[PDB]
Amino acid sequence: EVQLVESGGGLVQPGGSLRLSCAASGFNISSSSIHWVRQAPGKGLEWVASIYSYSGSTYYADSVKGRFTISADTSKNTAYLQMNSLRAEDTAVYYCARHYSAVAGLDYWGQGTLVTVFN
Amino acid sequence: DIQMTQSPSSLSASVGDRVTITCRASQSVSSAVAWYQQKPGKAPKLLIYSASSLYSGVPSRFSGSRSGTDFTLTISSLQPEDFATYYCQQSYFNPITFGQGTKVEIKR
Amino acid sequence: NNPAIKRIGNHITKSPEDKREYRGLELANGIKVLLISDPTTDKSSAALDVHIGSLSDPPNIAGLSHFLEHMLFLGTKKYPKENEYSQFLSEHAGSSNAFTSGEHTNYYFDVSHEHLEGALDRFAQFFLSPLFDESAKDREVNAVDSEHEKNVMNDAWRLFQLEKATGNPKHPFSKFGTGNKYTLETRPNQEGIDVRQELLKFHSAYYSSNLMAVVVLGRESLDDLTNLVVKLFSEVENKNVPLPEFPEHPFQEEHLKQLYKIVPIKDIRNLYVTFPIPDLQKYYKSNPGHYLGHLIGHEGPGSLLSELKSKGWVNTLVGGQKEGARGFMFFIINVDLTEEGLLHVEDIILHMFQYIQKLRAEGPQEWVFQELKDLNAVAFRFKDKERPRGYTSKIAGILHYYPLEEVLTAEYLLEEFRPDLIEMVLDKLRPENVRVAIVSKSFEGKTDRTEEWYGTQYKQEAIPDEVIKKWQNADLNGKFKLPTKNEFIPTNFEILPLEKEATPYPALIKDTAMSKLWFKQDDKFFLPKANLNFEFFSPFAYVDPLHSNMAYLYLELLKDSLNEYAYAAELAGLSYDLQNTIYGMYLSVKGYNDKQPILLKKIIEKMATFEIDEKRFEIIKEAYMRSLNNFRAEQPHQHAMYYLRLLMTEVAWTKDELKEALDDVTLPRLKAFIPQLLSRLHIEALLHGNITKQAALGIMQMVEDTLIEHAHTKPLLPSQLVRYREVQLPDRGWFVYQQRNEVHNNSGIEIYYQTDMQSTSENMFLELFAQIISEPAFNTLRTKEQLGYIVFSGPRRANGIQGLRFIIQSEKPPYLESRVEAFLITMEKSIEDMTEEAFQKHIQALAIRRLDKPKKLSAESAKYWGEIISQQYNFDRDNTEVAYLKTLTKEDIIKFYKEMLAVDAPRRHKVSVHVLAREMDLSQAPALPQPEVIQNMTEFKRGLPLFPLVKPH
Repeated sequence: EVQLVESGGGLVQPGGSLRLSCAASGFNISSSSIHWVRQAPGKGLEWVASIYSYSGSTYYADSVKGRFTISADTSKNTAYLQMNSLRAEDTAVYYCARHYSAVAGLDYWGQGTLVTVFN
Repeated sequence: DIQMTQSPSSLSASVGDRVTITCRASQSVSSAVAWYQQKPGKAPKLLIYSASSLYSGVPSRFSGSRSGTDFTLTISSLQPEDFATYYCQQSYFNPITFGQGTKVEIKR
Repeated sequence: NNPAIKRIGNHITKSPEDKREYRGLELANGIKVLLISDPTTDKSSAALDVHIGSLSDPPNIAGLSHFLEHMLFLGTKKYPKENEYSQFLSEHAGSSNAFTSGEHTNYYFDVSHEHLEGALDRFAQFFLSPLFDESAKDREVNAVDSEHEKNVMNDAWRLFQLEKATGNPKHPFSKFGTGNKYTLETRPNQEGIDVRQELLKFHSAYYSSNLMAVVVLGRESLDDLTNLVVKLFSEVENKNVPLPEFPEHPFQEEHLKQLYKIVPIKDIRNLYVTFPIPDLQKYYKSNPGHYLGHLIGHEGPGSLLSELKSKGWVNTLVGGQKEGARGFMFFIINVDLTEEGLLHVEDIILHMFQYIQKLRAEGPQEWVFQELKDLNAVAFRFKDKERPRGYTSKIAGILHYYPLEEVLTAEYLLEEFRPDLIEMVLDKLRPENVRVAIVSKSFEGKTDRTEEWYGTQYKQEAIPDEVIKKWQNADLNGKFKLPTKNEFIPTNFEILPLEKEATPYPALIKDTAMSKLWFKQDDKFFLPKANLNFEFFSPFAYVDPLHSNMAYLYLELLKDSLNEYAYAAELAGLSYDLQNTIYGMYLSVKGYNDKQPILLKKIIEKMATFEIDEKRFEIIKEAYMRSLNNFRAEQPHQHAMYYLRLLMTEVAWTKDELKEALDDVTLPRLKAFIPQLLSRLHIEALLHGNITKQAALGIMQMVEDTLIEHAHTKPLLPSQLVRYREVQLPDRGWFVYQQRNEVHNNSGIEIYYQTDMQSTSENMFLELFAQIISEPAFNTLRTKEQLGYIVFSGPRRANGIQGLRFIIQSEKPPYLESRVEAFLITMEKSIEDMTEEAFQKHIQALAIRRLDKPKKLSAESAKYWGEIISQQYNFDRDNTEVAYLKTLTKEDIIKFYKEMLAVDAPRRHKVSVHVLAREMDLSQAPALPQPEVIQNMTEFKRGLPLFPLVKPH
């Protein structure tokens, strides 16, 4: 039973703060890399960031570097992504996925929570 | 850092038609490319890893290839459970980037 | 032929500059022996290296061979007095020490020029019949525990032992080497184990002649030394002990692909990468380890590190062959981590393998190997004259691993180019064979394991197959290129003729408002290299804590801009050092003189035309910030010496003061600091080596003219060249300054007995008295009473003011004060009862130390330089002060003691620094007065005078 569950998504105002959580079930997160992938309604896929739960914590994209802080807790077997300085650009469906045992992976994805940035 | 382009923006094929979608890289990327299928609404599903290795639990009509900087996903026979939005990936310790997307639209 | 001698190899491969004569020989019992006859040495020295180390320690008694080496100094059956070995060396201007490595127990000593035979007789008895007194076993075990307690909180030793714990648990590599009081007396008597008999079980089963190597250095002839060694060491018991090998590797697959997250004591961020490799000491002729270590640890253009600077991940990188034992080795690639480099570990290691495959792609480069063959043969031919004590210890160690005829060319010369052996090591450097370790305080609270010996909390997690497989496809990176031709390789080794007007001491040849040049051409060593020391003065280098920080950050950024350029010169034996002082900047350029001005010019040019990179400023300021806070973790005896220097100096800024003012160091302010610092300078320099008088003046004009045409440097006024004074203490005053140590459980103390200003009378009063209590202070305070490991008693010269100091690091409260005073009374009765024969035995001992000739060029330059920084310029101080030393009477010293140092002395100036631990507030001691507790340093220096400065000649 290898699944990933996103949480914490909802409504935010510009400059607000959200912290998402990707609950892993059926494997320890230090076993592979966790990635966050967002999708704005009407656009394709966009890579948010990644966390290597064992060490080498943070690999972010140039479009969010400095505004987003990604972390994880091996004891909880759960990865987080705190979102700071939210723009109207970041309103999207945020997926969370496990990377495969290869160079190009992301085999197991999740439900994906919605982050809306508006009044 | 390195960006991914698309071969078509959308296409129209029939049941039994062969589908070939191509992404092309900016720099040399040795394999390290993945193809995804996302049916509208739900999460994407992995199709090809390592730019050629067929993922387990994926129908065998899917096959990925690599020729330098070009990556071609060939569906030998399209089917009613094979029409969706198709994206490609890039995997390197650089920022992962995607393609614009390929929306394979069936025609009966 | 002598049947006590197996073979004699008379022809030892020698350096053509080495005027010392050698003779190697193997005794019939197996002890490899090399004899060194230097008819001019002032200190004879010998050393023995047993090939049995702490790896052979009994599993139930951790650290027995190390405990053994401490117990051999405490008596043999023919010299039963507990300090006879230590005291005989003290009375004849000698020292001794030893260590316990993994496969060696190496003993060594120096002695007087003329007293070799007496000391070597006592030294040889260690291996024939040691007493192992149980009254000495019950005490010196506490000195071994204090050796561990001082290293418990040291991060270098904590990582050293954490590597041991991760291997195969029952491999001897995981053994504890040092060993504390637990493993030596608390556990063995708890389980009914006779430790003293186990010492004999180990000494009488491992200390065999076939595992020993002896080196002896002295003025006696080779034949007189040969007869001197066979009479003492041929009767060492041979036992045919097999050579302990460990062919099985300590890291099996269970331990590969593993990462270890470690919590350090200090705020450090390091990344250790380890590759297990086979034993390579058999291929020393080719040495494939230093070939790959030379290229990976390369720092020049296109190198591995130079690219990690561009991305702001690493600050330092060392990589290459790392010794392990017989049968296994390691290949390390260790790096510093920036705040951002700790978060991108995987890309760092990927870029590592992106370099390794560039070495695999282009294959082995024979031109690099032959360049190493050229560089080493030159560095060996012009090898500096070694000190006798360290020379014999080093040779006795390598005497096991090489034939007698090549013990000198072993570490230096390479002969065969073996691309097959390079490919072998390079093939075993894949991610499938890697071990990673991350040291960072960001992991504290996330550690699930605790190492038993040091308490270092760490966590073990395996590397994901995603990461390994990504590392397996390490594609060739463009920014990696092989190092170009090292053009700093010196071509001209011509020894310039000695001038008829040359001087035996540095001569002031230039005195301007800008500079003052000290010059002496080398007339002793005659080697094609030279020492160029410069002491730039500027008051704005230490005005306020802000400027002194920028004085450092400027010079620290300056070396970062030169690491690419300077690394090529460093490999050519052309090093440079640059650092901020309390008076300005200190530049020292030593090494071959051929291409020396080229390096000195680019240092001065970029010194005046420096442009700060904003990226590398913030990185270094971050590291400089952690460097100031990482001082709380220093050992208490260093906190004792630190606070005393701040007390007895006119002005000094604390670590905390520099740290608080570092938040105000902005890039624009640092950019405007450089023209202000480089505004007015005064250049006091020393150019000592293979240079002419015209070149020395020409070299100085290069520094003057380069600063004038690029920094518009203005000559500084002489009234601004004020060096700091020392606080003058009151008569009969006892001040105590105490402060806590946040990390260590021991106490530190420095008791300073300030005598008077420096003068040939006051100087030789103390150096002769410090010589007399030199041995008794070490014996009474450490070996007899077992206060601690760190027991030091010597003179302290600072800013022209001197005195007698006691530095002790113990687990006992600063009781330490009472004991030191009680020990002085033991000396006062000792000097009155001291015979006239035994008195000048110390006078001739001190005279040997002072008149000891500097044996290498860099040692004479520092001795001249000491007189120059001290502003005394007493270059014949050795010959001058010894002439007065011999004129002293024993009645003269007692009047000196009773007036200046006694507890009831009328001129006692006593100040004590007490570095307390975190929870501490039959020789009888004298009555001590109630001291005045120093509360504020600034208020303390405000109410006291300041001693004058020594008048120059």
